[PDB]
Amino acid sequence: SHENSNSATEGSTINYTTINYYKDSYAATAGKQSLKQDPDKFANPVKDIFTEMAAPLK
Amino acid sequence: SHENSNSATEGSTINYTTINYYKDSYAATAGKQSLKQDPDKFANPVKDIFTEMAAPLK
Amino acid sequence: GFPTELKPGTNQFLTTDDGVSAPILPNFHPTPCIHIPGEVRNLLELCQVETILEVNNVPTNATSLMERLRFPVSAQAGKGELCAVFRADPGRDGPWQSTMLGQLCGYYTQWSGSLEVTFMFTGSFMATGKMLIAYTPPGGPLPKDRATAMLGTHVIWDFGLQSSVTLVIPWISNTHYRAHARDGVFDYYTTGLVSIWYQTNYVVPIGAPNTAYIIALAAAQKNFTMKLCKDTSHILQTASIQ
Amino acid sequence: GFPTELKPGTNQFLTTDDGVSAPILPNFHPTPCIHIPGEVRNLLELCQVETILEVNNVPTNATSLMERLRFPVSAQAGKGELCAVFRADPGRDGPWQSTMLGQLCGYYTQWSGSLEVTFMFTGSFMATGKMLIAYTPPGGPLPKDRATAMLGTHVIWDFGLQSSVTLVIPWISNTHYRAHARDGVFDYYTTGLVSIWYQTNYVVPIGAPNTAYIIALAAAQKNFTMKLCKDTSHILQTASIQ
Amino acid sequence: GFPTELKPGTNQFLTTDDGVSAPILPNFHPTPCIHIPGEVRNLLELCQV
Amino acid sequence: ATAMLGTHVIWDFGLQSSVTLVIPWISNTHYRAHARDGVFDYYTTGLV
Amino acid sequence: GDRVADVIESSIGDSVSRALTQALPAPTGQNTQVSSHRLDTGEVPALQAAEIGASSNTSDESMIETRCVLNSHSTAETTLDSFFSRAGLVGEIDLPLEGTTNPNGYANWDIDITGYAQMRRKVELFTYMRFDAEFTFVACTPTGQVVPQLLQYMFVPPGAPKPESRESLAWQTATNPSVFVKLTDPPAQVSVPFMSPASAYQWFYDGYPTFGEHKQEKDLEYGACPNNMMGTFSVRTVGSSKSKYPLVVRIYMRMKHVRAWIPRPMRNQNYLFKANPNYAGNSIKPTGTSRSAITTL
Amino acid sequence: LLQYMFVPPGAPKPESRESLAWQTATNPSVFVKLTDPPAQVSVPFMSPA
Amino acid sequence: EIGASSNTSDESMIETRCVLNSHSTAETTLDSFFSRAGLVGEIDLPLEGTTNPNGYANWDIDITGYAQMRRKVELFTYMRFDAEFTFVACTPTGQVVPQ
Amino acid sequence: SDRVAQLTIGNSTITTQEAANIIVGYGEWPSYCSDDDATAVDKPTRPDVSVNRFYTLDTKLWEKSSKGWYWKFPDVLTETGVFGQNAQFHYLYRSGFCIHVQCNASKFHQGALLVAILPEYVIGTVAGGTGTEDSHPPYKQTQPGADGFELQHPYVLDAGIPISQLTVCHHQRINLRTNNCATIIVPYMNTLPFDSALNHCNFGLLVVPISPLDFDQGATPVIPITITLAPMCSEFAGLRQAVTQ
Ligand SMILES: CCCCCCCCCCCCC/C=C/[C@H](O)[C@H](N)CO
Ligand SMILES: CCCCCCCCCCCCC/C=C/[C@H](O)[C@H](N)CO
Repeated sequence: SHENSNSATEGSTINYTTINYYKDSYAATAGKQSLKQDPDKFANPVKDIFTEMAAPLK
Repeated sequence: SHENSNSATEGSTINYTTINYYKDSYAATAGKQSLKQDPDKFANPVKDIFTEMAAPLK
Repeated sequence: GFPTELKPGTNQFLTTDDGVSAPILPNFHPTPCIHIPGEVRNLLELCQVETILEVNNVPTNATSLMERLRFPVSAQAGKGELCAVFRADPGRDGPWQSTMLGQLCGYYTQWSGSLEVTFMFTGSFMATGKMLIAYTPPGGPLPKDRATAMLGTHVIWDFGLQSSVTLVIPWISNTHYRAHARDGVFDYYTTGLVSIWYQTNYVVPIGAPNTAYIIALAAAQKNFTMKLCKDTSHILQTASIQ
Repeated sequence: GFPTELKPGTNQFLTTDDGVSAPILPNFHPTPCIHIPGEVRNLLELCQVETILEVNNVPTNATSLMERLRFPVSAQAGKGELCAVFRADPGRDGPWQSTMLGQLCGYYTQWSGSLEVTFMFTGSFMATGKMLIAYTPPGGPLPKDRATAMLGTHVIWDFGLQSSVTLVIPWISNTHYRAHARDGVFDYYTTGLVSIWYQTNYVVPIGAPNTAYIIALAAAQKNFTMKLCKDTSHILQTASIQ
Repeated sequence: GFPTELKPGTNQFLTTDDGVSAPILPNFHPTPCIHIPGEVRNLLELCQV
Repeated sequence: ATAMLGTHVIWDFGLQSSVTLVIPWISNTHYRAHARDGVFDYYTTGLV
Repeated sequence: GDRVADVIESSIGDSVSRALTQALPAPTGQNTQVSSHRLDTGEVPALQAAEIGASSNTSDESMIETRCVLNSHSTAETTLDSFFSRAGLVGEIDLPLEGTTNPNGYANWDIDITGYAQMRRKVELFTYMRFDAEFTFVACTPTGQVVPQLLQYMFVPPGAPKPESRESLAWQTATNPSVFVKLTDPPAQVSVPFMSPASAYQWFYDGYPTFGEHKQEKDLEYGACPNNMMGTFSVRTVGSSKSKYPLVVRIYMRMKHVRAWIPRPMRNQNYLFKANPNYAGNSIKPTGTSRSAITTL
Repeated sequence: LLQYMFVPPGAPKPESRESLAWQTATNPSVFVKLTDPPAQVSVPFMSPA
Repeated sequence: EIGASSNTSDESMIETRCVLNSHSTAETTLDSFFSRAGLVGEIDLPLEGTTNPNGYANWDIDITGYAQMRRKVELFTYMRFDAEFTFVACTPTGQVVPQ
Repeated sequence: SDRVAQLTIGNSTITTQEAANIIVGYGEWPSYCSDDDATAVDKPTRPDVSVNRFYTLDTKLWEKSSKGWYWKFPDVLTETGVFGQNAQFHYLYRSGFCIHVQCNASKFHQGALLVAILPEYVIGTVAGGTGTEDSHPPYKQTQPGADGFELQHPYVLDAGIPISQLTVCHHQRINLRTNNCATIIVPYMNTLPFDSALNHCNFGLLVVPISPLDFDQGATPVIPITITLAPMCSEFAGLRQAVTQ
């Protein structure tokens, strides 16, 4: 399908599989997102990472 | 697609990618124009072209 | 004229139907995206942050609404007394309603995986003590003594240099997913109780104050999973906005 | 009978929907095209031509409407005086409204890139002078002295053999695109000011006239870009044509 | 605008028509199945008792 | 709030009980002499 | 080139975002390993410090005696596209016959999704969003009846002259996108791209858009972000004379290709105004519910 | 014109016709008239068991 | 006085920074400017009157009858285009009748 | 090896022996904008060591009946130093931050604090008590300056959002049993690469006492809280005259 590439995702690490019947890519369906998580961003945002086997403050 | 070639573009340097469901090519969609500009036609229409590093009238 | 045939489901408007729709702006390239920090890619990333659990939801008036975050401990007669108790349902009207897990599992019908409740002691440095934090699987009512509540899953917690313990509530369930429990027939999805008993006492020397406080912080594990997105239950709205 | 299902968006008429429609004339070959000079392929080609900027939009009556293209200079007391000032918004009611950039960015909502304002001196040959043409990024109000207005982006312009200078207005912006500014909340998209101060004076010998004139010509750069095509704002129409 | 033509049998509701219908819950994975004994695969298995 | 703008060191009390404010050699000359009242205030080092 | 040593060995101009995290693929939940009894010294996985700010990293195996479970619960439901792609009511436009609200057969609606409390509470979970849309306009009489009436929707971008009346010359839509529908058909459905000058929308913008001495008259411009004022939605009964059917238009927006940044707490109080986080001063209601004591249920 | 609404177990039921639970921000709803073919959805296996 | 415009780059006037510009110019082309349907004519068919009382009306083909479409197409002198006409018929009160 | 730390940046140094850890905001360090994200065409100035240094703002008084305070950033640094004189002359502005809140007590005092970073903390008022008037906060409450502002209803954070979910953003706790300082490194969080530094405040710092203070008669009765913060990777673009607001 030869179309324009101007959706609100372009330039990301997530690869879609959508259907589209027009020339512009913001009219396409939502599709199947890739399942990539990152718990280390909001839950463990510390500089030195400590092991769970050790007490942190010694 | 075997059809007639009688659109209002034929014989140009712009190559389209359109869809069409009839035998004549003026009923097709607008499509994706090629992006070719020419600023030297309306902005610098002079015979001898001068460099921007040099004053023109010396 | 291609042969076709309209089957039912025609001229309906399903609010959740994913399909191609008609774009209004042709050959339109949007504003390019820049690197903004804090990009979520899932809503299981907001489950694993600890938030304050309103265990002491006794006070009502607006001048003392800040007191509903911590519960007091003090010196007892040394009989193994009871400090606080609360249910472990994150889809019920109670202490779990004011977390990031109680508002993001208000938008879902079923949930799975292990909860965890991280406590924190905010007393003096020269004051120590031990607490028994027992978790009761369902069927068992409110225990009348610490000797009865010891039989469940419990964790003995000593105060000292480190001032936080983590009682992970295990996923003791017959079903793969459980829904939100409430009164009536929906007591089948009850998770249990969490009770806090004085193990020994709260010992304090001369000069340090009598009453200390504990702050409870609840989170989720790495095997937490939600399903069947719904509308939120524990909120209302007055009529005639503006 | 092929199985199908009509989804919503059916039996609508979108004015911008690109699609195949039914042709009325079969096997029709049109008139062949010949080489006509002046073929545009973009509307960014009409942005880069200079057009007269109505800086002196003081007069009103029809007998003096030709005076709104140039602004006068003369001999001062030599105190660093002010000649003219105007805003640098090409989507506002002002001097930029009568350019090729003010009518082709009336048909768009947002614009980007650098502007440039090319002046031209139409005085005598034996008369020289110097002007300071300062550009003020937004936030800064109208300056009260040339010592205050020197702190922005400015260009000192001497008169002589060459009689045109080009103050390119840099794209100093926080956003990638900016919209058309007007009064109220939309002052957030303001571009700034351009002021013209007497650097030294306007010196003239015996026999040559006192008052000269400067013509301002505005254009666009090679990084100009517009977006979000709209209806034009700075025009009206009376009712009952014919 | 693709050329088409509605043939009869249109806007009917046949109770036994097998066809694709519109799903209401997107990206929904159901509860996984476990080994429950006594799985029928035909109704000729209840004839022979 | 005025004295914070120079070179400063915030010092907490605890187990270790000594901090070291090294005064940097902020000077226009290679060597400086001994300052006193009058014209010889040119060789002043500053304040702590 | 460079000859000084405090620049050639410096770090001025570090442009790349030095990230401490690295996103790993996680299609299902995490399994559980077999753990036995452990009675050792020094190695404690149950004692942490909440003063650090990070959360608990206690596995289930390091606290109880576990069993091996091959977990196969999919996490494809809690993603952003499977949470926001559900169309909710964002606005309602009235067109009565004899009244004072809109008695001239047209009504202008400014584009904001913060008019109804059920959609507003979901999108204000985050601070920055970046989405497309699929609008849907369901038109009916106030008694639900469908009448044979023709209607014109018009999207007015910010700047274009609004129509003063029904017979005005701005309705000729030479460049504005317009939708012509009747009422005896399926409802209209368009697709709106990401139309912002910024790189993302923002529902909370702390600050003023103008400069100058902010006094008591100019205080209402606080929090009005002009990267979100997307224009004006306009409707009319397509004709010259007075119509005879009352109309009600309802707007349903669903987001697709959603990216969200910087989460924040969700609101617990009642909403009071549009684009204004005011609340009731006397009626501060707590989040949970109250009981008699803490020792009993 | 009619609106069907699927209320999952837990969500607040509408008290009346003008109630603010009909705004269906996350509930799947079907909007049909009566002058069309009847609505048809596809419900998955929605059980915890 | 030469007649050509300014060729002054931004780098030759101020001290610039390296910017990898990625703003697309696919919006200002001719197909993305004129492919928006505007009202070019209106035909009246009344019952009792003097304009068209015989149930028919003849309209000469010209797109210069309404001021909003006319100002766009008169930006150029010569044009060469196809068209997609669209005829929306209704009562003067907007009602749709079986006619 | 973990209790003690030192922060050296510019010509300033903070040494503390009862620290917990140095949190990093969203796993991203502050940096300079790349050529892809950049919008302007003028070269941005960047003073290296003259603005990336600690500014000790003000001393608060944590009494028994305290409620909380909030400081809007970067409003607090428009009158202090070369940073306060560059943000008055320049138009565009881009910087991370590094916030460090000291609060000390003995081993006989008890209490806790919540140090939070809330991006785009929009102040809302009480709408006249009953919720009828469309009131708006004044200029002396929205941008308070370097002196902060006392919270009137800290349970709803004076913005409608509850306090119990505040820890989804950046939070460290000053618990007077184990630690005495809370250090947060915040990157640049905005939808635009640059921003004006006179109207838009990026994030708001919130210091609220969760667990109250307590002591017996004989200890010293005043416990001060001091905020100390340092911009990091500051950049400015676009010169004009000095305007104050
Ligand atoms: C016929 C055209 C249909 C109208 C299409 C409108 C497109 C506008 C884009 C909608 C995206 C939501 C806009 C969000 C802004 C919020 O209201 C503000 N941040 C708060 O007032
Ligand atoms: C059922 C057939 C529908 C009618 C189709 C009409 C085809 C005519 C082609 C339209 C192209 C525009 C004609 C432009 C001419 C301008 O009015 C004149 N130059 C000025 O009067």
